[PDB]
Amino acid sequence: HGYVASPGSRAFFGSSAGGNLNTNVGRAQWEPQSIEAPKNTFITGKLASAGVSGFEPLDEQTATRWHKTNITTGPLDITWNLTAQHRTASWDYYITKNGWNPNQPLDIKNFDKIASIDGKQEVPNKVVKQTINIPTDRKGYHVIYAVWGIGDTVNAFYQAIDVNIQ
Repeated sequence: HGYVASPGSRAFFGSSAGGNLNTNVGRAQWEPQSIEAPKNTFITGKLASAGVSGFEPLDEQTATRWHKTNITTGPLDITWNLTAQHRTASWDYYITKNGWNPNQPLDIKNFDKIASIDGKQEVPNKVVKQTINIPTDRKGYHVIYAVWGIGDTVNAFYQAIDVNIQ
């Protein structure tokens, strides 16, 4: 189980692990690590919560709802913190396209896939640091969607991350 700690995920920032900076993240205030759903779950309006009961406040979406970490384009170091280390199948990353609507529910069709990293069925450390390429066209408020695919369960952990791209 785990979450993206850098840039802080939406769930992370709503929890004590992230300083309780985001408000009303439902269950993520107490269990940011538990956004667990089957692989290949990309339900419109349910990306941030992965459809998990009690995490629905994460699916709220306005231009001002969430804290947005400032980043640049180009290589971005992105760090997970794992509360339970599992053998890992994969790490996948997506980012919204310029012009996505920050006042409407999230839809994966409005994202591009930007990285896929093989986990090789290895057991990761509790801190996992990876580098992904933020496309150079991106500017403004965006959502990165990070997906940790577990090697020994049919599930993945899903992490929406709000950023402001300079």
